[PDB]
Amino acid sequence: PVAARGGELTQSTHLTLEAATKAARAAVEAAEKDGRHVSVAVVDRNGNTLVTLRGDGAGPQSYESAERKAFTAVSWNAPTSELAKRLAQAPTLKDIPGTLFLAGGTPVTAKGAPVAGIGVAGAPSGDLDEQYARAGAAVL
Amino acid sequence: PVAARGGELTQSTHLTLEAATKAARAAVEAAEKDGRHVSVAVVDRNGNTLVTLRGDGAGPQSYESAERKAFTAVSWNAPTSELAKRLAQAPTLKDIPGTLFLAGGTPVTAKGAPVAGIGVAGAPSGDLDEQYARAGAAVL
Amino acid sequence: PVAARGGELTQSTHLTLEAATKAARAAVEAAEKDGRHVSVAVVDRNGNTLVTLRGDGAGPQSYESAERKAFTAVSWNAPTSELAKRLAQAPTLKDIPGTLFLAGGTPVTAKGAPVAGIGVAGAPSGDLDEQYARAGAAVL
Amino acid sequence: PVAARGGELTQSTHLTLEAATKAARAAVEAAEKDGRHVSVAVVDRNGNTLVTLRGDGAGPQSYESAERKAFTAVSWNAPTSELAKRLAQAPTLKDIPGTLFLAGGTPVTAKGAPVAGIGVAGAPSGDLDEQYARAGAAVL
Amino acid sequence: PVAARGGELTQSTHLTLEAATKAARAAVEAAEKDGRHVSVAVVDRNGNTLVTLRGDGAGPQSYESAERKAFTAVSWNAPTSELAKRLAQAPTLKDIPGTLFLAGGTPVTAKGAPVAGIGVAGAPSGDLDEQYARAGAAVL
Amino acid sequence: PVAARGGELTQSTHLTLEAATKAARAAVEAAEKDGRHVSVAVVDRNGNTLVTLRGDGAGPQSYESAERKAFTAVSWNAPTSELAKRLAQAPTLKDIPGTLFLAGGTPVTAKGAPVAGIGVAGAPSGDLDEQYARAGAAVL
Amino acid sequence: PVAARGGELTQSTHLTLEAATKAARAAVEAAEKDGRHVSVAVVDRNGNTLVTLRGDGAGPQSYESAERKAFTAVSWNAPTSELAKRLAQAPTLKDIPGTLFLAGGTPVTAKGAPVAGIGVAGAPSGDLDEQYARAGAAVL
Amino acid sequence: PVAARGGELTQSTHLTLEAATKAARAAVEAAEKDGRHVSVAVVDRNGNTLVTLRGDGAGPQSYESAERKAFTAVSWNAPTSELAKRLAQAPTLKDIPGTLFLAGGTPVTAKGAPVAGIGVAGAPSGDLDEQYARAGAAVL
Ligand SMILES: [Fe+3]
Ligand SMILES: [Fe+3]
Ligand SMILES: [Fe+3]
Ligand SMILES: [Fe+3]
Ligand SMILES: [Fe+3]
Ligand SMILES: [Fe+3]
Ligand SMILES: [Fe+3]
Ligand SMILES: [Fe+3]
Ligand SMILES: [Fe+3]
Ligand SMILES: [Fe+3]
Repeated sequence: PVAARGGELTQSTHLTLEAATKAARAAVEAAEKDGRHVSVAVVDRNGNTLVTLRGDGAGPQSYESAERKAFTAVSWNAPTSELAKRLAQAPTLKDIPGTLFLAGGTPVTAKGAPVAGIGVAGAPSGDLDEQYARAGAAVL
Repeated sequence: PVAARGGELTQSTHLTLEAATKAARAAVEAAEKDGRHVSVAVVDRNGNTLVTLRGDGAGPQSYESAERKAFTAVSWNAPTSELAKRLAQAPTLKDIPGTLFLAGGTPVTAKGAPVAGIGVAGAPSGDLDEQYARAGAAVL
Repeated sequence: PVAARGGELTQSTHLTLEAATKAARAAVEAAEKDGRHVSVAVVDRNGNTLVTLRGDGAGPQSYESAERKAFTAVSWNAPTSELAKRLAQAPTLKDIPGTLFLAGGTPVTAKGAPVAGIGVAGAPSGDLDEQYARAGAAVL
Repeated sequence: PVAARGGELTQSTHLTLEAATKAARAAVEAAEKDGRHVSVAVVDRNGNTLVTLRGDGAGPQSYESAERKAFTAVSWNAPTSELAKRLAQAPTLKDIPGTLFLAGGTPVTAKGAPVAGIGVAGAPSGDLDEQYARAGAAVL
Repeated sequence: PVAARGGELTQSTHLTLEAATKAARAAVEAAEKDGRHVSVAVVDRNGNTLVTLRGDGAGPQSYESAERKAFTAVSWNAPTSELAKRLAQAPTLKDIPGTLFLAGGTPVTAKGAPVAGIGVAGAPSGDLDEQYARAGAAVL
Repeated sequence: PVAARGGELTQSTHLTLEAATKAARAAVEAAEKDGRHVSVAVVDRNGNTLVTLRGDGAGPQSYESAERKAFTAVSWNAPTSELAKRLAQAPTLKDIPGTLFLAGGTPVTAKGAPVAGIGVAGAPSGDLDEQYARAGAAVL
Repeated sequence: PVAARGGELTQSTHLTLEAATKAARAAVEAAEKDGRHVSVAVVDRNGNTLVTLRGDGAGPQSYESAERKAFTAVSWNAPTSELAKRLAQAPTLKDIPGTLFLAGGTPVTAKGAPVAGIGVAGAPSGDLDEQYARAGAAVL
Repeated sequence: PVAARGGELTQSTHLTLEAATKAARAAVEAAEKDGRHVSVAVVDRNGNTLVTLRGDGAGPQSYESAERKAFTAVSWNAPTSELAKRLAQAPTLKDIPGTLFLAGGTPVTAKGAPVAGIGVAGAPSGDLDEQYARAGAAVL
């Protein structure tokens, strides 16, 4: 390996696995408290899934749904509930690969920049999903 | 967005787009000097493609080949020529998704840790591909 | 293998292959009685296909259509005819991977919880598809 | 929904999300103690991923590698280190979709039957990966 | 091999390769006469592509577009121009895998039953595409 | 629709859904008699899956394995146990998409020509899988 | 190899890698001047990606978005901002594989015929993306 | 559209659709003369399929097999029978995406450079497949 240096290098910021896990677990716990069955994903700004947790009894569609919501939230640094509303004036946003413009994903930032998204799916409504996503973010 | 802080955060190091582009271009130029027609990819340690360049006249198999070689080199922090030899004692390494254990990818490090791979494909041999990959890394 | 125990374990409920097959066959028979040509799928709540049957003369689009309808019905524990109507107020539900919000899938429960979906496709209308799906469920 | 009953129903056994998470976390912790950077997956016998955790600094190939190892271990109820050796007399086992016959996955049972696999990838050898997988299973 | 017999067997009807080729070529020729650049596909009722022809200068999106139109036409035994209009009252028809509800595919029958679809893409409008598809069918 | 006629048409022969189902069920029953847990697929010579049945307790890898074995057997009109042995002198046969050169698939013919393959997976050996596949074919 | 000749041959025109790279780099530079973080792709009329550049800090959805926009622009020889408006009277255009009908892709021609598309994604609006795409084309 | 000029442009050479079709048809005819049932593909050096023809009675694996052989032959400008032999000293060549290192593909050149590959599959041996591929090339 050549070693790069130095004006050739840049840094990015991430949740640690420990922090992403804590947040994911908090979202599951919040759903469980309410008798809901959800899957939860935490996705890095660099578009990698860091944590997934499939709740007991969660619907089989919820796992990928949670992942895509998280990816979508971190991509636009916005809750997916709000992003869904953007489809009114830009309906083809939802044609972008890997996205899901449906309430339940919320971003997490560091220094004003998005670093992760937390996505939840499996509750009876996207708005409830997003409540639990926010509960996961809240522990950070 | 919740803002994370701070023991909850970690940093990683990357080539800038400028540096990845310079390296990719150098690999193409080295092949072109020799009358070779190659594709070149630079892939981050976080497994994202940063740059691709498809050489004039490069075979159609070369584009994905270059990408996979780069990914493989950065995953193991080793030239793919050497990694290919590991298949003698661990033949199922090559079953790992997204990999290509074939000469032509080389890693680039920062602070001793892998940060990118440069992959080249399209020359008459993997060893020549890897020569041009090293020529790209050499400018960093 | 470590053996897990015991507060660490939970149970889920499923149709037996025998029951899923009986239901699938009944849906085909109901379509055949009417001179219709359908494919039928039974999909578990855990999102696995348990049975598929491709009717003689069924259109080539019907096989995957039936599978996706079944998956969709068991995911929301609701007939897909009704789920399709939810798209009026949540249009991006249909962006969830693996789903098909089109009449012809119906859920089957045990103890109040969804355990399988039966999906039918290939009839001249989704409503007819769903008639045959219900005929399959009816034998359980 | 028709409600099924009763000779038409069967039960299966699973790790709870709580147990799968505890095991995954233990595998990560064991790797971290040794200064290793791994991804960990827990996959149910019904072939669904229940938990994934991407270690800080883990190679980008490790995430899918861990998932596939877990799936492979639970499919044959055997450590993937041993399964790899079966390729000597059945070399096309590795052509089965979704599999990875490479040390690092280990099964977990309940009542003598496989219920989950734990897969680890990212250490310098499959044998080390499998050490950490066993450390995760050990807490169950 | 066991040999099946006989109440266990059924027959289906197909275009010969010779006939499918003649039709595809006629569609290309009709487009070429008009200075249009199209791709053409003939897809069997059993959902297999029998012939593809990529016109000189045809857009890169046209090849798969033609295939999907042909598949869609033979699946519903109707021109895709008409099928597109069905989306007004069944908008999720277009979520069925492998389909394209866009003018340019037309069915071919034998004994009243659909046996193939011919699909064309690459002209300035779907209606023109479908003109050339009909020109291909017309030689049968 | 243009109607084709007549030197433009050819016929092919198939198992009826009824026959394919009978055979699949017989293979499952033979495995169940022995306390084995298998998936079974019947695939037409035209490469379409006609029937799948997932046995109670069958490993999650078995479903696709059974499908691919059936496809492979009907493609070469030979048991996959024998086809696997061909890899000695043509090792890249197994690189052909959709194939699985592993004991457990067996062909069924009509008029000397292959019309279907029956594939079984999930038993402790491919040879046992193929025993149950033959038991399914035997009822035809 | 047989050598073809000569009425059997035709020529097509392309951007050189050098030109495609210059254009891609100009689009990135234009975004960077404005403090925007984008990915840029140049896609040939024959539907191959020639260059990709992932901007520092660009969202993870931007890379594929840029590629698809470029492909879409070169397929119809029109800016994707305008193509998006065509969805009003042909809504299923967007069902064509590989496309993205969202502002940010612009075509480049030679002799009146499209030879490449330049696509940009990652800015706060498609219209801004398309500004930077035009800035890349402008250097040619 | 910006119009590019001129040191920014390069040309490539291709078979016309007419020539590719003539060659494909000749390969089918040669197989048919011998009572063989094959699929045939012609793939451009730029990696696009130009023509496919599925022979009456051809195995379902033959269609993709023919396509991949053609792609492989044009990528290395060599018959796939010879390329297969290269696997002895570079066994991971076959891990390159989209390839099939199995006799039956042959290249076609213009001005010494590869412009297309013709691939055939479905005969009882790769060597016979390649005979028919050569018969198709021979008419050019
Ligand atoms: Fe509730
Ligand atoms: Fe040379
Ligand atoms: Fe091998
Ligand atoms: Fe009818
Ligand atoms: Fe829509
Ligand atoms: Fe170490
Ligand atoms: Fe025109
Ligand atoms: Fe046993
Ligand atoms: Fe801004
Ligand atoms: Fe013969």
